[PDB]
Amino acid sequence: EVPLPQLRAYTVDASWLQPMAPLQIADHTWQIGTEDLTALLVQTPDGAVLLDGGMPQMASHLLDNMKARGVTPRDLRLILLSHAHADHAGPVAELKRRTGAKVAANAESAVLLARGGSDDLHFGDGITYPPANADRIVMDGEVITVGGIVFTAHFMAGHTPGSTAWTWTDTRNGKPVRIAYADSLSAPGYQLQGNPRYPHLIEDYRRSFATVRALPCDVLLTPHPGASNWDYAAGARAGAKALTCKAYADAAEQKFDGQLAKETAG
Amino acid sequence: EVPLPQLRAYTVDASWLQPMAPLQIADHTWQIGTEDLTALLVQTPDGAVLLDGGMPQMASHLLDNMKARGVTPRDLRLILLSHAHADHAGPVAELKRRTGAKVAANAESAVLLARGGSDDLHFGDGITYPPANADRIVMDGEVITVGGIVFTAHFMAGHTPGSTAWTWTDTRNGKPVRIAYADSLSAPGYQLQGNPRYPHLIEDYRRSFATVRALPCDVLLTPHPGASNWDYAAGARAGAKALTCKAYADAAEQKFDGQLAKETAG
Amino acid sequence: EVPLPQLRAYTVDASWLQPMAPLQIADHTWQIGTEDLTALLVQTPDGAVLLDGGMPQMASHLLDNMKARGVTPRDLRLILLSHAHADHAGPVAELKRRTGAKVAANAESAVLLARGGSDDLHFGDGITYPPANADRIVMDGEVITVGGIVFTAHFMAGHTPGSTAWTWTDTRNGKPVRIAYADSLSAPGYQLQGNPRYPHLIEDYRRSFATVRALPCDVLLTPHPGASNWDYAAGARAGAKALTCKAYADAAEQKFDGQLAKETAG
Amino acid sequence: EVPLPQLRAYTVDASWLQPMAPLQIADHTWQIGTEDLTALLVQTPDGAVLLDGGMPQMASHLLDNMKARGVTPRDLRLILLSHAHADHAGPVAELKRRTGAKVAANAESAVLLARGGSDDLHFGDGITYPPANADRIVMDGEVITVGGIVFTAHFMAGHTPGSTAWTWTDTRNGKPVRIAYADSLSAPGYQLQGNPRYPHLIEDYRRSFATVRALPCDVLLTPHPGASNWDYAAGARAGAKALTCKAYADAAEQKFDGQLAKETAG
Ligand SMILES: C[C@@H]1[C@H]([C@H](C(=O)O)[C@@H](C)O)N=C(C(=O)O)[C@H]1SC1CN(C2=NCCS2)C1
Ligand SMILES: C[C@@H]1[C@H]([C@H](C(=O)O)[C@@H](C)O)N=C(C(=O)O)[C@H]1SC1CN(C2=NCCS2)C1
Ligand SMILES: C[C@@H]1[C@H]([C@H](C(=O)O)[C@@H](C)O)N=C(C(=O)O)[C@H]1SC1CN(C2=NCCS2)C1
Ligand SMILES: C[C@@H]1[C@H]([C@H](C(=O)O)[C@@H](C)O)N=C(C(=O)O)[C@H]1SC1CN(C2=NCCS2)C1
Ligand SMILES: [Zn+2]
Ligand SMILES: [Zn+2]
Ligand SMILES: [Zn+2]
Ligand SMILES: [Zn+2]
Ligand SMILES: [Zn+2]
Ligand SMILES: [Zn+2]
Ligand SMILES: [Zn+2]
Ligand SMILES: [Zn+2]
Repeated sequence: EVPLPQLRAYTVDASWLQPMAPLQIADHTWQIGTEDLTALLVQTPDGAVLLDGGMPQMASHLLDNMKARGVTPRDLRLILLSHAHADHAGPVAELKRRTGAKVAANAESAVLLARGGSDDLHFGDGITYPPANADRIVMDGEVITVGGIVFTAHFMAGHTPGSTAWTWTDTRNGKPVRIAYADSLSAPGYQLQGNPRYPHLIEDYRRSFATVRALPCDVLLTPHPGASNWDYAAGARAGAKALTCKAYADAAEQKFDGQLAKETAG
Repeated sequence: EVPLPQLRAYTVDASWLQPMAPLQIADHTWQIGTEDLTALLVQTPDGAVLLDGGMPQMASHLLDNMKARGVTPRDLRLILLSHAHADHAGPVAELKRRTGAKVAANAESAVLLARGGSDDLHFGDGITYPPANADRIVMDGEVITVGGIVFTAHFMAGHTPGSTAWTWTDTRNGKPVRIAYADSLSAPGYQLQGNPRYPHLIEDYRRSFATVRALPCDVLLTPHPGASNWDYAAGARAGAKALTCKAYADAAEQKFDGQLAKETAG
Repeated sequence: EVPLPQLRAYTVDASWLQPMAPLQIADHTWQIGTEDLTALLVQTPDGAVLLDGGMPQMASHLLDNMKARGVTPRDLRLILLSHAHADHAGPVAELKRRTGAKVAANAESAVLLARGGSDDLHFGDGITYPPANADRIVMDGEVITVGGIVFTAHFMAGHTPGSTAWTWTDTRNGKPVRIAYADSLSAPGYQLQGNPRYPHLIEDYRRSFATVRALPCDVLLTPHPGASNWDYAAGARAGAKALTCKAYADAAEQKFDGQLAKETAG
Repeated sequence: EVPLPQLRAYTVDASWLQPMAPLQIADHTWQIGTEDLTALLVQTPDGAVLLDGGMPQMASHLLDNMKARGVTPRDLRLILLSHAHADHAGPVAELKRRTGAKVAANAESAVLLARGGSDDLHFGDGITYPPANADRIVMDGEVITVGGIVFTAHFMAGHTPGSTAWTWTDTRNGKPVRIAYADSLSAPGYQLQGNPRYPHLIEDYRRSFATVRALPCDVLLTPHPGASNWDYAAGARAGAKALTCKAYADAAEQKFDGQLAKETAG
């Protein structure tokens, strides 16, 4: 006779958990996560910003890389998120306990973060992480300024209701670089059509493709580097093959249209 | 020499606080609030739904009117909201403590409700009420069903980010009546253009006028009855002069355009 | 070269997950959990109370057993907890989404429940579950009444800060039965002396042994049945060997004193 | 005919709202609130701590006084509280939005703070303020260290369940000064005996008198300065008449015994 199943751990490809040393993207912007998960540190004369943290077990590695960059825990002022799933917001709660960092996020992301990814529209309770509270709620198009770096929120609902692209301007070789950190546009295993928990899912994705296509975007980065053709392990060539925001949006839309057609058939 | 000012109470016109007996709108739908604030009770064989509660001091009156209708505290199953300002969601926290009711709301409304209306985009902390937590988060177009009455959420952001119209079909004289409880479309004292806390405010209002115009709408009701030309004190004629949803949206848009032109001049 | 470790699932002995049919304890009190985790249903003419839910994956089984007892989801009015660890409060969030149930708990338990067991004083983030909010905060000695069954909270901090014994009087063979659901008194792997996160841990445990010893206690039940010598699989003899509250407190204190002496040596 | 009453503002004696310039208590400790409400700034080489903020309208004044002391908003690292009523925790939410400050509090205080003082055990919803979330939960006797100043929490439940005395050691004229910031011990209009929302109220107060009596206490300060015979407007003599912790506890207990005897008679 038969017990209920044991809880299943959220396991991921090893490369998503492979620590790397900081990789510079522009004068004040560094990739400090793992080989296959983005976590961006932006260092300013007035403290540091982190965009995403990756998986829940990455907190100590992130703090190690911050220290290597000259950022102590007090100096971390702000955490921003692409979306509040466990592989991107995983260590946010712990980072808040261990640093000076406060979280800014939109209402949708704040609600999902506050329940630790539980009651997900598509995953249920299958992929959870430690819950965290947001200190500031942002609206679409709102700006946050740290040490003179101006971050702009661009809502791009679909992958989660609260999915956000964050843009800012850094410098490189003397010139401005408009960086776009665009969120995921995948729909992994999602019911797209007639989903009772997300009735306008398709319309939202279509609007989000258009938003991403139009972002100020000299350099695109994504939560999974492979989605934008980054290879964080390739050193001086890590970004050489990166997609434009236009190409990223177009590729995501073509994949999405294929998934819709497969869903209608299946 | 000069102390800081005393806190100012949120005071309103007396008619907003004038209790009235239940006024029937359709076979299962009643106005149970005050003369000038809507609070709608929908009674089903499987429990009751409340849409809005009015001001914070209205909890006991609402419970009195529910009892008069045959609804005990256990029978109240669900509270829905137009928007989470103090004159519409005021008594929600107390109603939850005193009844079986759970709250369903969108993420924006849930966040504002959870802070008791504090840190409002336009009012700051000037108009607060007891905070309450939402038990269910709804997405645009999602349905909630109680005792066979199907309520549909239609997001109409503007007055607050989380403003929602709720629609359902009741019956009257043997025939279906498509009831639309459309939220406020006012912008009282708001900075409309270039508002850093709400950069897309104007676009959202314009989309919301179009949403309201298109609602299924045999009978329109609004949080302030006068906004839809209801007179709750007029008895058998209370709804005689009510606007259509199309006329309500058109009047709100004309007022909004006037306010924009005045803001540009002022 | 070496990736960070994968997340580890919270796995438990199979018997903790082995469904059982409802086992009657007294006229209105039933064990409805698994062979080795207590979840008590108390059925009243005015709805049902659940004390604990067990592991997170037990929600559907609990609802199955409630249905077998004549308790539909609307009829479940109240969830009470021994303490907010994953093997006792695991399915509370899901039960709230799927039933009419509201949670009453003390402040300590509410705070831990709201973070899903994360940032535990002793376990860190190693044993988490879906977070849930409390609808009512109770103080020590406060009573909650459902359908004429009066439940009294007796704080017994130690195993967690918010650990609580719940007592009530049922009937059996015509006579009153004072039931005591006393919380765990274990300290599994805990640093007892000089713990910076719990400086008064030892004093709290000692006071809690005295509280448990003095409870009104014709029948003792515990979150792990074996702690009170219950065998839920033994049918008509399931409770035959149960400890008194006095014996349970004495055995817990002797174990605790042994652990203290081992900690001093180790 | 008769409308429901208007909401009543929480108004206080003018002296509670009378700004004062910073008054030094010891080498790193300053009173920066108003004439009749304590708000203590402790400045360290590693940032500043605030103990209490006073009334909700005091945020800007507090920030003015911090700036005068050389403390910018980024430098404020920690807010601690005596208890979470509106005249002591009033501006905490706003201070969090406007500074780097994180809140540490016990579970009881965190729960009350998170509901903005609503559903108070004795005041109901009559005295509310903007809700705020705690970033760290502290246990009795736990220490928090900022820039080498060690703050110790001493729970003294009664006035609120979460009432806390905070102690630390500063210096003055070359010598250590053990400062005790002991919470209120009043019971204003409280039902003391047989209170269903606080059954152990009397026992808690009695234990709290003993806690206060025993604190390390070269200098006592209290949330209302008059309770410890401080006169913040008396300049160089402001603290001359201050009570010892022993005298404060004794006076509070004598008042409490008188109130008990009056309650029995009334
Ligand atoms: C299932 C993935 C995971 C998931 C989530 O967050 O939804 C978490 C909960 O496991 N993250 C994803 C995302 O898009 O963020 C999805 S798609 C994945 C990334 N892929 C690539 N293929 C080639 C270049 S990268 C496929
Ligand atoms: C200032 C109003 C108030 C406010 C809010 O909620 O914003 C609360 C916080 O005081 N509620 C309003 C709403 O639109 O809901 C606004 S407009 C008011 C209703 N009016 C009518 N004129 C004629 C027919 S009704 C003017
Ligand atoms: C490690 C156990 C577990 C743990 C917790 O809640 O702390 C969760 C997080 O895995 N639950 C326990 C409790 O006391 O509740 C502890 S002790 C366990 C019960 N035991 C018995 N031995 C014989 C008769 S029963 C040993
Ligand atoms: C009613 C007071 C107020 C109240 C609270 O916090 O309970 C808030 C909500 O208005 N604060 C108090 C406290 O003890 O903190 C109580 S007693 C007050 C202070 N008194 C003195 N008399 C002489 C020297 S000071 C009488
Ligand atoms: Zn995702
Ligand atoms: Zn992902
Ligand atoms: Zn409003
Ligand atoms: Zn209004
Ligand atoms: Zn436990
Ligand atoms: Zn256990
Ligand atoms: Zn007080
Ligand atoms: Zn006070």
